[PDB]
Amino acid sequence: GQRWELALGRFWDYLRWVQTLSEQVQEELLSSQVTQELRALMDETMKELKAYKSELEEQLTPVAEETRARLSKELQAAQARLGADMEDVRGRLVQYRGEVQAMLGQSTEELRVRLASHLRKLRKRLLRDADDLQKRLAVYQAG
Repeated sequence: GQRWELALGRFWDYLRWVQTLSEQVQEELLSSQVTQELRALMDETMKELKAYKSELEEQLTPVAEETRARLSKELQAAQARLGADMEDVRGRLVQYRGEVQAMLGQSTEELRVRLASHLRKLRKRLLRDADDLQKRLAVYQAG
């Protein structure tokens, strides 16, 4: 795919691993390596998305006036939603790290069940927003 799509793919591959919540994952969650890596992957995705939009604007089918401006604002909101979704994933993992750090040596199993259910829902949101964003970019040129 496009560069931003590959960047998002690396975010997906890393989050899929995190969602396994193995002991290897736990180690990287509690050390904050997971949230630092997700931040890096998110920032690269957004950077590539912004640059891709800028390059698409070099080959536009001249459409009307109002249509171009409206479509560019719709695309900017779709990008913003993608970024906020990725930040919501990272923030939920930050919350989990703080909860584990408060609970001495006690069992995290219930925390992990709850985290997994919530991550499944955050992924569903990120994924529908990404598919929507791809569709808007795909029609953006011809307008």
